[PDB]
Amino acid sequence: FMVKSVAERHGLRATFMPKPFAHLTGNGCHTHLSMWTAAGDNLFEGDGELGLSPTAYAFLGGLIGHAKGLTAVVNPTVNSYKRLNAPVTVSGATWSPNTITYGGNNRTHMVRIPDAGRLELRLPDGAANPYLMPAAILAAGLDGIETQADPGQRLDIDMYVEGHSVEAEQLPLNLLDAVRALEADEVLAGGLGAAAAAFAKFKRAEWADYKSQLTEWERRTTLDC
Amino acid sequence: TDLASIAREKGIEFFLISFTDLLGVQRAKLVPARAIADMAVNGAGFAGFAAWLDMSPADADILAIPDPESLIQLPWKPSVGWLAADVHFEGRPFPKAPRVALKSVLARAAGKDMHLKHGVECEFFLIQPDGSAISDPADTQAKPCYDQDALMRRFDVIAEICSYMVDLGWGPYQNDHEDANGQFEMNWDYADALVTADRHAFFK
Ligand SMILES: Nc1ncnc2c1ncn2[C@@H]1O[C@H](COP(=O)(O)OP(=O)(O)CP(=O)(O)O)[C@@H](O)[C@H]1O
Repeated sequence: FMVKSVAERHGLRATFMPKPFAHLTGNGCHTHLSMWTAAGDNLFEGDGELGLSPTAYAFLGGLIGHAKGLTAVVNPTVNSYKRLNAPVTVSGATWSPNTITYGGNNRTHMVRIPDAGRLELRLPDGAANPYLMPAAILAAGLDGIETQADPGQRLDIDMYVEGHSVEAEQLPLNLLDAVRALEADEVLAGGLGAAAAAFAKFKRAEWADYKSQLTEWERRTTLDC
Repeated sequence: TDLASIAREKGIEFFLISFTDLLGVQRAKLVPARAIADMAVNGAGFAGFAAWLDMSPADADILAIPDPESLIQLPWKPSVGWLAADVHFEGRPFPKAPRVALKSVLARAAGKDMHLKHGVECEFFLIQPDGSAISDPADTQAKPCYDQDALMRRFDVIAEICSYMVDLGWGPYQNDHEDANGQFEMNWDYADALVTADRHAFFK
């Protein structure tokens, strides 16, 4: 609200739209995460790889395990799916996730481990709800901890290039599939309460509204069918 | 070959005595039938420096001697007869002239009983007079090669030229829309290199 209000006072306009321009990088909302005790200890801080604890890796295991449903919430618009799995931009990289994977200090994955004691979820975009996003992330992360989820193998490669020579699950390709996944995810849906089902109803309707829009591209490519 | 008699018989009123310069430019002089006998024997004079021949404005004129066997009555204007010519300078063929240069290499090969024959696939675009865009705004698809619709949209022009080539005896056998939007190609039978070269110059 502040950014939009101030931009407007300067005769400008601000947008947090996920993919406002077709060939340019989109708006991420990269979210840095850690879990603390009331005594003030960072539970993610540890003696495992890259300075992370087993609690950290389990929380990550939950992010990975619930990634498909989590996409519905942190990538909540039709337009969101033009930022994810996007063709390479003019600057040489999209800097957004394509796959359900994690790396070290590596910005080509769904999750990046920037330093000891925290995770960066690179999945969310600028449309992500400031309250629903942390909520769904936490729900997933908690389930990971509770079940001691295995996040699998860290990939120290550029997913944009050296990603075709490896087995990695692809993120949902559109809002419809993301919402389908959220609805099938008992932990997320249950974790978010009645918000999840209501959210799913709205996003389904948005997708349907999107489908009904006739585009110039279809006309150019289909008029002569 | 008696060009003067042919002119009377075929109703040719003007001849284009033509040669190709180093840049492929077609240079021609338009001579009335009354003057053809003179040109056939003596050649047509041109200031060579004015074409891409790498000469000097101080040089004597070149003389383009027409090859009578190259005669083509313009199919779209039969009263004009086109002739390909060898550029001569100072009483002998001029080695800087393309046709002359080709005939020199052909003669060396022929001396060894090796005769070059070739055919050419001369792709071209049909575009607006101002050159800014192709002629058919409806020819837009990503893979337009052999597009039946766009091909037939230019049937009149393509069919006219193909039929000329039939009449000329070149043995045309296929006309295609090629891989670029607005692009086409019309094939005809290979022949002795010199024949194909003259046809190539005329075709364009
Ligand atoms: N022995 C030969 N020597 C030289 N040219 C020959 C030849 N035999 C055929 N040609 C010529 O080569 C040209 C192309 O022939 P052709 O159409 O058969 O080949 P291609 O099918 O690879 C052409 P495209 O891809 O456009 O269909 C024609 O002018 C043809 O006459």
